[PDB]
Amino acid sequence: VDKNYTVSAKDSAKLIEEVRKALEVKFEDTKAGANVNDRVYDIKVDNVNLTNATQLQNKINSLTEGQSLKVTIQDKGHQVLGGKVVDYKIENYKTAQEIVDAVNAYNATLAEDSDNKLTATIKSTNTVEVKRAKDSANVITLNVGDQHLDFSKVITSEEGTFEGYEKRYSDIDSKELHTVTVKNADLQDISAEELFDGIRLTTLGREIVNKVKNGYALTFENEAILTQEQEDSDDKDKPEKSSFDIVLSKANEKPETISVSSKNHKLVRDLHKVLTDVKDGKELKVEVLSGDSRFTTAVEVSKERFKDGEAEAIILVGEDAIVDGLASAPLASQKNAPILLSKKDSLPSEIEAEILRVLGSNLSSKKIYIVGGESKVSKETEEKLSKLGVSKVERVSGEDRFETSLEIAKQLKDTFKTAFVVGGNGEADAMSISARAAQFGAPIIVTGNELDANAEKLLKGKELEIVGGENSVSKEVEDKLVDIDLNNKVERLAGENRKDTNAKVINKYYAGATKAYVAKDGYVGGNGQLVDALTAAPLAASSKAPIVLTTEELSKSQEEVVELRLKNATKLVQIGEGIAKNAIEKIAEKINLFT
Ligand SMILES: [Cl-]
Repeated sequence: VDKNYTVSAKDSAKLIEEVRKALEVKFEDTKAGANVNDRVYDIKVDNVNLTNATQLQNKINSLTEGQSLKVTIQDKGHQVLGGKVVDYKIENYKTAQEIVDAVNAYNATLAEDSDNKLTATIKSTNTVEVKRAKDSANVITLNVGDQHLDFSKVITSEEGTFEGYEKRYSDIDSKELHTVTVKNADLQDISAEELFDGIRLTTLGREIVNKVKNGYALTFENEAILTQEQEDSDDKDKPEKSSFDIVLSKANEKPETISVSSKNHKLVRDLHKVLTDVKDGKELKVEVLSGDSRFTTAVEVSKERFKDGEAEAIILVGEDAIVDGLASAPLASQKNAPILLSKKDSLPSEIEAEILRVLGSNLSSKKIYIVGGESKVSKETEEKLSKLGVSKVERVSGEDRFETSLEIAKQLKDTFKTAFVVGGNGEADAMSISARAAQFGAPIIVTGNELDANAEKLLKGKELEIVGGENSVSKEVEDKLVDIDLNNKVERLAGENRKDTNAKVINKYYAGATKAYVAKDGYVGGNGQLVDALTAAPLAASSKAPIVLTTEELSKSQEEVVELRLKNATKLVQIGEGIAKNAIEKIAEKINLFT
């Protein structure tokens, strides 16, 4: 057992019996100065000699939150010779000249002057003769490989009276001081990847961000991160892992320390940069707002948009109601309400819980709008909601989507100068204009093959824009729009596919934006995956920022517009999960987001 580490007080059982056993090792025979039965391990607690394992145990238990102590164990040098642990080792002369060297020390370093002075002569490569300088008697021949002798210990055995010399057993030097730090705290040893993938924090990564906002100060320790130059100059003799300790603390609370490392030095340097931002409270360059489902992602957008009790209303749509939802963006932005989601036959607890949080104590003066028919949100969920006590659960709906959009449209203030027209089958093209519309009170009118009379009545006199190709919004509807348009002109934003449409909306409206949001485009798992995009559009509207729609890599058309329009973006916010890291990297690269 040989190493210096840290354990928590709670999991220190193993160290304590480790010490109990080591305290039993004693010297059975000593020749270099120790005492028989002396312990062979020198063990201390904050440099105080350990009386027994139970005092270790009591010191560890008396540690309050955050406090730590160190145990030092050091072998004083021992070995087993013939079944007995000893403090000594037998050393032998290794060359002829070692022998004469010893004689020289005894003569000058010990004796001095002359009387007991000895003399040695090398006689061959591995024998030296030793005798006295005066009488030249008491002659011995030492060979290389013979045990060291003490010339101060003459063996005058009185069987008459003769000479002789005794041996020098030597000390086994102390080995090395190992330290175990014991902390009353929660400790973790994890790879850096578990917390951060290269550009985004992971869900485990955001738990730390959440603890800081919860009064935990973030502090760093044992920082052993190498600069690109220490990695550039492959001078050898360098570690294969970067590391550091993250410490979270709060008053009356038990701290927590998380040790991270990786074979990826850039990952670690990068992660340490994001955590400095989290500790400094400085807005990150890449933030993910998401949960394990469309319902928990919708709550995370709501937490970003509203502090407790700050929402004036609730917009509730069916979980799969993409058209009612994307059309609901200027409505959620206008009524300062989150777009939350319901099952048709129930309200998940996560959403009910976010309703309470954002309406707060004055819910009595606020409203809950349910968009869509009972085919999206049943009559029964509507009555469970009437049990709350909000000013009013008002349903905004019609016989179909076309009709529902005009109803949403009517809940907006008529003081708007812009309106958008999209097809009942164009949700993947349409979603691209939700933030812009939410950002300007512009309704989003959804139409079938021919424009309804009420639709024409709401847009007659205002400036209109079409989003979708002629197969979504017929060229006939277009002709009727140019007719009711103010300047007798209606532009159409329409790419070959939904990523080209998203690129045209971004090219047209977002020059100068200081943020970019990104969400799945519906190409993995179908159009229902556009729900993330629709819960975030009022959020992107509040930031005057666009939503890039992508699941895998950007199209070239998107890559080019981002490069022209979003050079001022100083933040990339990802909504939801399942977006390739490469598209986020591509986006970061084009807008020059880093360093
Ligand atoms: Cl994040």
